[PDB]
Amino acid sequence: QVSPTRMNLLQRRGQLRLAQKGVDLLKKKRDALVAEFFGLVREAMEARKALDQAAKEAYAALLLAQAFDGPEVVAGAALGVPPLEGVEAEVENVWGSKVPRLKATFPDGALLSPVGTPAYTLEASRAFRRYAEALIRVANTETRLKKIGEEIKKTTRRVNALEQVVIPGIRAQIRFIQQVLEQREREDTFRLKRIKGKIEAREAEEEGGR
Amino acid sequence: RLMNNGVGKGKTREDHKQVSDQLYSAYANGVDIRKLVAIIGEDALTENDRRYLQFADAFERFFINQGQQNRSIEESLQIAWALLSMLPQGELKRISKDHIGKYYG
Repeated sequence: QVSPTRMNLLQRRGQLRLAQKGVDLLKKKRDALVAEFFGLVREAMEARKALDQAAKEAYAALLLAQAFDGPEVVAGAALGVPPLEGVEAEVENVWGSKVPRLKATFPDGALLSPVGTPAYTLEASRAFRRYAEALIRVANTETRLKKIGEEIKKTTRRVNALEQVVIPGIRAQIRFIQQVLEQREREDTFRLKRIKGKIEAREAEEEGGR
Repeated sequence: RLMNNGVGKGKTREDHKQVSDQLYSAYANGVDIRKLVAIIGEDALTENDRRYLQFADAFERFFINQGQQNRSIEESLQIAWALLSMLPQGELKRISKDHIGKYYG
């Protein structure tokens, strides 16, 4: 607690006023994050649908390419392709939070001895590179949407916690301080009536006896 | 304080203190976990959690919200057992299993 004086009553009124402004401030912040969440959700479903269309393209090409030729030719080809490594994730520092966006390295044009005897492996491989394009676009949109959603959840539980805990706690402290200060005021205005009784008794008792 | 002297055999049913004990324990854990769900979302939790959630809602709707009908002590213990009938017998960790046997249906 705090020992109640007239100073701490105004200090707790100031702390209450700051928390009552902070609740509305964080509600405005939550509104801005809602606006940006409904911004990103349609872009995420758009990129998801484009990923679906390129998925239909790449899967039809892969089935037809292993179909007209053998399975063993595309098997040895796929076990021959370099592993396309060095793909990594760099910074998107925003809201003070680095989210990793993804970019690749793509050794693509250096074909494996580009005099190639199968004719549907390379078109399928270009289709799957388009597939990887749309996949990393959906990836670095999806993780950003997840981060903004969890930050909305953080702000919302902080608003509800801060309001429904440390508004009534400070109200309880302020009511306690006002009750005890009024009690001290009542004691002192009893002492004033007692000393006025002493003054009038001193003027009146020694009137007769003198 | 002295509900301990009002309950008992030859005064009421023979399980009244244990039934009120179990109702208070389960409803206190239910309102505890509504306080917990008031922070984090409604998925990162277990199953008997959800069982206590439905128990607390059915409790506040059936046991307390009686309107102004005249419930007895007998019908009130019957409502108590019909509300305790949504918990497994391995979770009523307090009361004696004879009163589990004759009741809980």
